[PDB]
Amino acid sequence: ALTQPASVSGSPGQSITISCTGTSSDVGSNNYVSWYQQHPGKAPKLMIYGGSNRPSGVSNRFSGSKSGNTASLTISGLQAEDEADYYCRSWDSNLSYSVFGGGTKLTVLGQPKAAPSVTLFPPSSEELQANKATLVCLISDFYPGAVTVAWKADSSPVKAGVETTTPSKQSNNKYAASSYLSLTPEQWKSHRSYSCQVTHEGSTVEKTVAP
Amino acid sequence: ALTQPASVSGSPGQSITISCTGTSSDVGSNNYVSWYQQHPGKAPKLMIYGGSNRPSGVSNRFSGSKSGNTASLTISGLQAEDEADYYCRSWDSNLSYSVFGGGTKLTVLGQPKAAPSVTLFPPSSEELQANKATLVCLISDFYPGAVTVAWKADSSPVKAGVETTTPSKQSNNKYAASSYLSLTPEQWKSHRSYSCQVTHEGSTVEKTVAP
Amino acid sequence: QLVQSGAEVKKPGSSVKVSCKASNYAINWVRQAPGQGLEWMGNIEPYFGTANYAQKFQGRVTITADESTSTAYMELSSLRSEDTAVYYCARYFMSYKHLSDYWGQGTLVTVSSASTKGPSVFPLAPSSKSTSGGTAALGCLVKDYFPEPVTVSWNSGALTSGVHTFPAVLQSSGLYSLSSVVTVPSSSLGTQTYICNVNHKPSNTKVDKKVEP
Amino acid sequence: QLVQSGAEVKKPGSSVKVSCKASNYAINWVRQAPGQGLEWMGNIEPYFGTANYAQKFQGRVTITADESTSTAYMELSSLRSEDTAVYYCARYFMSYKHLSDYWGQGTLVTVSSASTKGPSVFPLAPSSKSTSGGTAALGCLVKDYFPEPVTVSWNSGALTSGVHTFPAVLQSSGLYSLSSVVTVPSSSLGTQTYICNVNHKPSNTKVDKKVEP
Ligand SMILES: CC(/C=C/C=C1/N(CCS(=O)(=O)O)c2ccc(S(=O)(=O)O)cc2C1(C)C)=C\C=C\C1=[N+](CCS(=O)(=O)O)c2ccc(S(=O)(=O)O)cc2C1(C)C
Repeated sequence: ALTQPASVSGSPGQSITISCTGTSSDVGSNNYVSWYQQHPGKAPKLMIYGGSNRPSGVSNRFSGSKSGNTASLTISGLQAEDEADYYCRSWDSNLSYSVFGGGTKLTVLGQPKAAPSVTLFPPSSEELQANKATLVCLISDFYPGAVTVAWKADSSPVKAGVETTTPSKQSNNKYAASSYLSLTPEQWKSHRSYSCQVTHEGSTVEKTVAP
Repeated sequence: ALTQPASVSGSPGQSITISCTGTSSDVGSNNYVSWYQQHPGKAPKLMIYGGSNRPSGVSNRFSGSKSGNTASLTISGLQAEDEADYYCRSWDSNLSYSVFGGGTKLTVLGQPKAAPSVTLFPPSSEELQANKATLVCLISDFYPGAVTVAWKADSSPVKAGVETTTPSKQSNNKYAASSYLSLTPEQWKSHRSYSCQVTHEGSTVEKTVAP
Repeated sequence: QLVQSGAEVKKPGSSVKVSCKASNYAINWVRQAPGQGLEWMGNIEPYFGTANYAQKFQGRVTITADESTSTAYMELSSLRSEDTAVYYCARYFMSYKHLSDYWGQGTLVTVSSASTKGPSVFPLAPSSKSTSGGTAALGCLVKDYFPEPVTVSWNSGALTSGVHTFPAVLQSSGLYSLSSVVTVPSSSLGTQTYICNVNHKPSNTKVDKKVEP
Repeated sequence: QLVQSGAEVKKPGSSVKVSCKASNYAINWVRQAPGQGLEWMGNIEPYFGTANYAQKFQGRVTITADESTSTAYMELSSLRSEDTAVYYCARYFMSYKHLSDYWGQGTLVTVSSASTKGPSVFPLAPSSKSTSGGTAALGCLVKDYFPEPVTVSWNSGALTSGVHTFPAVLQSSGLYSLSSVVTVPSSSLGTQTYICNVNHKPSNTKVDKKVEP
């Protein structure tokens, strides 16, 4: 098996290297070792092959190396877009058998803080006829990916029926999350209004809708 | 250009490494580096490719490595048959341009000393009719490759007309050489006999022929 | 270049056949359980039919090729819940004398005894007099389906920009819900057509919803 | 797998066309001056006809391909004496998913204004009552030729073992001489046939000499 660190972090401009340590009986037996980059929700992309070669089009900021029984990926002039998972890969000399490394989450520090924008949709007529009602709160474009969400029936807090996603990384390095409030049509039509409250850091954004 | 040592020597059983130093702009830019073996009078043979991979059938005693901007061939359990010239080779990343290293003469010490066997042919009738005469002395199977050769007309030394090759390595690591005596048919038929004398170290082998 | 089949749901202990549609190197199969790292399974060579397996999956995985259609099949039996992963095919190829390997889009196989449920699609419309800025958000609530994934396109793909399809929430009930929004110019709000196209392969449901008008 | 043309002699400033007869990678050309190291010249791709040259030979070297016969030509003009080398073609190929590159047997191009001279072949026979040991040495004196190389086979190749063809001497006169011997069983000495086949491509001389009987 191939050991990589679970995660590494660096600053823009600096270089970092991710190590891929194996044995004399694999990584140190040939240089059929490669590196893959994976951004969120995407297939892995080949960055380095044969230890040190770049596929066509791949940036030259990505280099490969191999001291002893451990491979090494080095990213220079680190940029925000480099933020992703990195996997190393070995083949046996006979090229009949391959294995991947653990994976490494590369994070690029100094990303600017961003307040979320919120969209709140009321239940549609269509759903109201199905004798149901969902309020949809859409939280997008925030960083760091930590929010707390609070629903209000009028201005009374409502905890029951809330369903909130874990925030997950969009493809611009900012986060998105959603929060769903379930209630019954009567429950929806009895209150004067409902509000989804997104608090991020020093920020509170509240959006509010009405029957 | 790629610098290798002009020659290296090792003992049977030990390992040696031949270095191939280039620049960041070639050897250290990718690992399209390879090693070639050349035995006397033969085409170069690929031993190592992509820095560390063996072609099919190539012995596993041959390994490759690359610290910094210098490639390295390592031969383990060194054997007599490894005695040959070694060349390293680089390609550019775009694979449109290649260069070779200087070459390295690998010599394996402790080869057993061997006395030469000698064959001496007299002029043929055919040549004698062409009004010429050559005596052919064939010196084969000796080591180390140093001999001195002395021709005799009767037992008087004869220096004029002698033509002797530099000894050169046979494909068993032993040396061969030849020596040619030119004389006129009358010159050949007047003396009682002619002899080619091969002295190797403590050894003198003399062969002798007659009209 | 590489096209695999749609996503699937399997009861634990069932069989799953996933195909890959396609240089002559092997057709490799790599899996990734969600949140996990990549994992090699095996490969196949279109001629001679020689197949290789990682020791782990050996026996209970059959990778096959059909040259008549240049298509490869990975079968996995004795399906256990922890088999739940994205399954890719991958194949190496040579362009610039240089290397590249094409990956399939991947197919998600979820293993659970929980029933498959196709989604309900509700339109998410703004009050018209709700949106400020020459710009408006509208969407589709894709509610109460199982298992993942769901695919949302707008106007059959013709509309592609300003389109944000959010990751699903797993509700307490054990069903997923997810939402897709388009931001659209506000002036043409109730006149332009906005249809969302929902696809949930595991139950073979397709739903088209006219959000506007 | 790879066959190049015979060796040649050229006056300084003449032209030399050397061919190579043949996986689809480039056909490379590598030279080695005698006693010198290897040296890359350039290569060619059979389709599109794209050719690459090392800066050194650039301009005065034309490498061409003829797909009709899968054959490649390296031409070198402005031939100077120091061009004297063995010229190989080489080409990469893929077997075990593994690499190998086939080299041509090489062709020697000697550059000199010294006249070409085909060899004289004389038989080297033992006195019959000369040789002791159920074994006897006989051969061919290949005398007074220019330039290198010369090729000696025995009985058209049928006889291959116990055959020692010695490196040439460069005589004071500026001509080469060389010798080939067979060791043969002594009993059948004057009854068995031993013919040596001499080939000296640079002058297009072939000589067959019956050494016995
Ligand atoms: C093809 C290759 C490496 C392949 C590696 C593989 N690998 C190893 C992959 S990795 O090394 O781990 O990234 C494979 C693994 C699996 C499979 S499977 O899917 O079938 O199971 C297949 C493969 C590959 C693709 C065979 C290297 C080629 C190097 C070349 N080189 C570089 C040669 S060297 O590195 O300097 O020796 C080269 C130079 C020149 C010229 S030319 O100008 O004369 O035409 C041509 C070439 C070449 C293109 C032959």
